[PDB]
Amino acid sequence: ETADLKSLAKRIYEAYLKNFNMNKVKARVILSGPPFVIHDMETLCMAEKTLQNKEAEVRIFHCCQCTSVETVTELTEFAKAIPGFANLDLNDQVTLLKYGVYEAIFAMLSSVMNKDGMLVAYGNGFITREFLKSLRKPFCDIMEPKFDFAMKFNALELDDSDISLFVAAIICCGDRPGLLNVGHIEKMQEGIVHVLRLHLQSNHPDDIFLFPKLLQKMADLRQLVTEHAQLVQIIKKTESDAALHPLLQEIYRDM
Ligand SMILES: COc1ccc(N2C(=O)[C@@H](Cc3cccc(OCCc4nc(-c5ccccc5)oc4C)c3)[C@H]2C(=O)O)cc1
Repeated sequence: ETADLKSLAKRIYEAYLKNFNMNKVKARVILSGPPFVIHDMETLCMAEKTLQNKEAEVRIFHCCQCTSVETVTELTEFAKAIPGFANLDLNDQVTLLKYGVYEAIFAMLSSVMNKDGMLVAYGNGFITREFLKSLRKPFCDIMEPKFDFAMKFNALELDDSDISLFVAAIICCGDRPGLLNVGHIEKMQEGIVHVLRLHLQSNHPDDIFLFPKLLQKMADLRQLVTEHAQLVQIIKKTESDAALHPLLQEIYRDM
């Protein structure tokens, strides 16, 4: 009710600090304050050697899967630390994760993105937005909409404490399909959402409607992920050399 709100937020923020190697503050330091730039095929090959016979498109997106698999592993550890998450039924734990991970992945991805490109290889590399756009279809259509989301998400000027509470709220959506105990999850989300609002009002006193603007972003992420999943399916089925990591196969499966 105030001490309990500090306690909920503390545990979430700390689980974020603990579990995510890359975060907004670290990313903004590196994108400022120097990362190897990938802006063409020569620089790509240079980075691959330092940071297969397959197409350039195939290699880039093979490496992405390694990054996303690490993030899904990190988000899982973060979820287990959200107060209440671990007392959930087991079917609900994996359901919340299956549906929540990519929404949370793309919200957090924004921290490493600017209008010109994004960090790769733990912030040791920077891959250009224009190089990504120069890939042949459908590979050039993968990242562009995430840059588009990210430019608008980054304009909200969130920091890591905001983001941590946001991500916990994404993970605890009571409206995931197949959920068995929606009432307990919904009680979890309400506290997170309530402390997020209060945190946003004190942290950002000049952005009146930051709370609702950020909630609109959940709907945008949900849309961004449904579209990404469709595109992953399409590439998987049309583009032979596009294997999918076995952890990702099951996430995408019943989406
Ligand atoms: C079967 O077909 C496909 C097609 C596409 C994908 N995926 C995505 O797209 C990934 C989405 C994703 C998730 C997390 C980080 C990402 O971006 C991290 C930046 C980044 N790092 C590199 C990179 C370059 C050179 C060398 C090292 C890293 O490139 C990029 C764009 C991207 C992955 C996914 O859906 O999990 C999966 C299967």
